[PDB]
Amino acid sequence: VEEENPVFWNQKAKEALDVAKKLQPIQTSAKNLILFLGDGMGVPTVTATRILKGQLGGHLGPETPLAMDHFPFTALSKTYNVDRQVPDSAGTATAYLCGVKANYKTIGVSAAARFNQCNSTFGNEVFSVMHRAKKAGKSVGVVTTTRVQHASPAGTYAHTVNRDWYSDADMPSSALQEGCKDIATQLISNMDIDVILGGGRKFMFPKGTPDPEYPGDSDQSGVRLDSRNLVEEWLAKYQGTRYVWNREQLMQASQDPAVTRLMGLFEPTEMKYDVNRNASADPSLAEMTEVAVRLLSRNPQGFYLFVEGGRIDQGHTAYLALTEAVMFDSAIEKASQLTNEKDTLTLITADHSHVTLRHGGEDVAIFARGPQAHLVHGVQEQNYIAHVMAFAGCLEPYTDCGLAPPAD
Amino acid sequence: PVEEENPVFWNQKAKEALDVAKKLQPIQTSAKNLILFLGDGMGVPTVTATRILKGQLGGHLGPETPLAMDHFPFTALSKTYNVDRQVPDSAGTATAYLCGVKANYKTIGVSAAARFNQCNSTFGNEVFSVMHRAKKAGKSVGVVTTTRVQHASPAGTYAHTVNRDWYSDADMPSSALQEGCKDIATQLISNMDIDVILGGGRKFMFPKGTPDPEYPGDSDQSGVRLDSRNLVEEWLAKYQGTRYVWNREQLMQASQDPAVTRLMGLFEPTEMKYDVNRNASADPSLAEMTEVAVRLLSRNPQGFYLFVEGGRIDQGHTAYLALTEAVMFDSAIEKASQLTNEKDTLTLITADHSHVTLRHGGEDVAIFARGPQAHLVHGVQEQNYIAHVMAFAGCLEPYTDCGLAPP
Ligand SMILES: [Mg+2]
Ligand SMILES: [Mg+2]
Ligand SMILES: [Mg+2]
Ligand SMILES: [Mg+2]
Repeated sequence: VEEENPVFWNQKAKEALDVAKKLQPIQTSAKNLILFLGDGMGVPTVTATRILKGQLGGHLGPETPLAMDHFPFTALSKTYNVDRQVPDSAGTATAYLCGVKANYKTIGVSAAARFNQCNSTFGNEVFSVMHRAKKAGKSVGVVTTTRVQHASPAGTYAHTVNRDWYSDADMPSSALQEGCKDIATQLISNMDIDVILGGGRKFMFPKGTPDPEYPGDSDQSGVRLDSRNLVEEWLAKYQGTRYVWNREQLMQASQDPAVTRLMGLFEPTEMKYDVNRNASADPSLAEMTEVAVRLLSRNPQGFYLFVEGGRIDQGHTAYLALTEAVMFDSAIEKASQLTNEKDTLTLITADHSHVTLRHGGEDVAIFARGPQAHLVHGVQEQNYIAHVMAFAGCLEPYTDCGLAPPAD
Repeated sequence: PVEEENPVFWNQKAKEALDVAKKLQPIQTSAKNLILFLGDGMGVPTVTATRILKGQLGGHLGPETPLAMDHFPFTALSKTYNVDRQVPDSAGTATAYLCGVKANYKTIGVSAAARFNQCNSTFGNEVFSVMHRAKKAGKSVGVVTTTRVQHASPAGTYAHTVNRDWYSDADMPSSALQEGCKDIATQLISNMDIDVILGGGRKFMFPKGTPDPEYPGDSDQSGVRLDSRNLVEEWLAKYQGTRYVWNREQLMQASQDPAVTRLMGLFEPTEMKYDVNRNASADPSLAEMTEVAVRLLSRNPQGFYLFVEGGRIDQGHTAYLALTEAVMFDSAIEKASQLTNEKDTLTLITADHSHVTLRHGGEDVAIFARGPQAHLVHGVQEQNYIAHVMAFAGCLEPYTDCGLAPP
């Protein structure tokens, strides 16, 4: 009935005009960089999530704002790969994580490399913003609901001509002989990663190693054929490392002063849909985000954090897809509470689009808040995301940013 | 493309985009001129497919080639829902982006207190468009469309009706006529002074049986009015300096005539032909109509308000008709960019609602903006925000006390 009065709509517009007038750009560099990636979360998925979140909280739906709807800056992102108008998660990851567009099914390599051709990797590797943040002395983290070896998180640390090479068991012998390394091996050896949280236990352990939560199921066991225990090798890199596999272990590790580096692998492969998770054994995406922020924020140089709501497209009955998107929105709100807008650049995007009474390759929305977030505007190529983040953090190739540091 | 295999190519392209974003400064004055370009059903997927087609037409691969709209500095997402429907129609949305209030499905220029097809619910529930308030402030006003001028989107600038289908008196029940309700065609000539009216819809303006000037042998194309009114002759008699045109040759001559100060061009009995099927000598393109409207409207020292609709984009959606209409719509935006200065002109590009390989409904749409106060177009907004940004930038009611410096 309030909606039948023109005064209600005029007041709602006057409120929106007041937020726009108060909006000022933050002209400093960013100390912290956060990228939230919604897998297959294009414009239609964002709309359906807003409706569902609204309805869950006792509202009609479309009028209720999500945590992302409060981000001041918006842009459209062109997602095409160099060789395909309709892209995949691997090719897009190279663009938003490394700053160069690439070929379909390849990770952290330029479009000079060729899918499934192992020799084409060498001399064609491209380095992520996360890699450059580590080089500048920042702490780095990767948080995902998929396996940590999946295309999107793998974009922060790996270089591969084939996204399906999760472990040595997935690779042809010709590729191994040519010097190619599986994604699980690259996770522990390419660079120092301070925080790794998600799924993918089975790719880290020798063939037959029983899973700690599913010891009676052979399908959940270790798969490696090189007798390597990648978790034990990552733990031995430095003092202060900790490996966790359940929520109870995760919670204690987050408050432990001796823990400076953390690896949490919560399932043999993908983490369960939030709707089906065991609340005592399995941490939510919001819980993993809070733990990563608490651990990464101790570094006075700052941090780079990648957060993926990775099962949104995988679920897309729609109910699974939308409840993952709602949990993804609550992980954004959680990070907004633990960080200050004056020193933290937060970006929200999708890698690619998903393919009544009150078919792929489409552009996706980019949302931004914090220092240099006003550079996120108009219609941009997807690789622009990595460059705005490098520029705001004064990371290579933008050490010459010319930006004033933030306060504190 | 071999250049695309080099990381240097992508790094240089992003360094260039960074320089443009850093140089981008807000224009802090009011706007003298206001232009709204509306793409019928031109959501995010349609914009992407149009970019590919326009690119390919000009000899490129497609997705890398910018559209005229891709050069707009400011972007926002628009929530399109009607008060009573999550999936909206063109009538309800028009009230939001043209009047600034969200309304009910199938109604035009009335608040959600009015009820569909209930004539008595109109009175006291009328809402006034930004176009109407621009005219009240002394600006010149224009409506350019590829649909009939009585269609839901253009009708949103001048009409108040509880039923979008009341194009002429022949469409209305006798009970609604007796209650004081007026058809859309009648409201076009009587509600307000409109300086420029270009599009289709000849048949709704003439008495029953009046042969169409272009299709005199087709009874389906003849006048339909039952009140014996010739609405074109009435509109022409309102002021001195008026001109009525029905083909391209007459439009071009009217455009070059200094004695023409007001213009009505009705190019088809109903909707204008798809640009791809038009007779280049008899039918003007959307870009041609836009140039004529801008040239005529820009003479007023107080400024102007112009509404431009690429109205057949969703109607065509084989896809080829839809996409070629969207390409012509992009060229009308480029044409207006050449004839106006961004220092005194606020231009907005949007859609009313969304449309329902080798190199549903109710979804949010993109809003693109350039000019004074265009930086207020940001984030995720309700669709009615478009009308308020435009009223604020132009210092029109209810923002006469805008507090903005003149351009
Ligand atoms: Mg993913
Ligand atoms: Mg578990
Ligand atoms: Mg329309
Ligand atoms: Mg004609």
